[PDB]
Amino acid sequence: ATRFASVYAWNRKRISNCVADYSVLYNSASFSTFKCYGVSPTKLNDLCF
Amino acid sequence: TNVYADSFVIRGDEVRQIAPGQTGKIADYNYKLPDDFTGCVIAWNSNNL
Repeated sequence: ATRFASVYAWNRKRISNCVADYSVLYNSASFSTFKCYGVSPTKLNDLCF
Repeated sequence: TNVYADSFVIRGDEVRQIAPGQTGKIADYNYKLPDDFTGCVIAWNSNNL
């Protein structure tokens, strides 16, 4: 967005009460490493977090 | 028996994605690698041509 914090003072953000998606992650910037531990990226929109 | 070679050229940003059973821009809408399929995949860079 504009600027993020360091790792020792890790930046925390709270998100709820909205719709999330993974296919919308490939428009504003192309990512390099994307690993969802234990969860396949194709099913994330099919579960309700 | 019945060796078939499927040849093409792609960018390195999608080389790791071609695999039998995943999703993606190319793996879903350009070619379909079967899950029970048995074969080999070889990719090599070609800058000179």
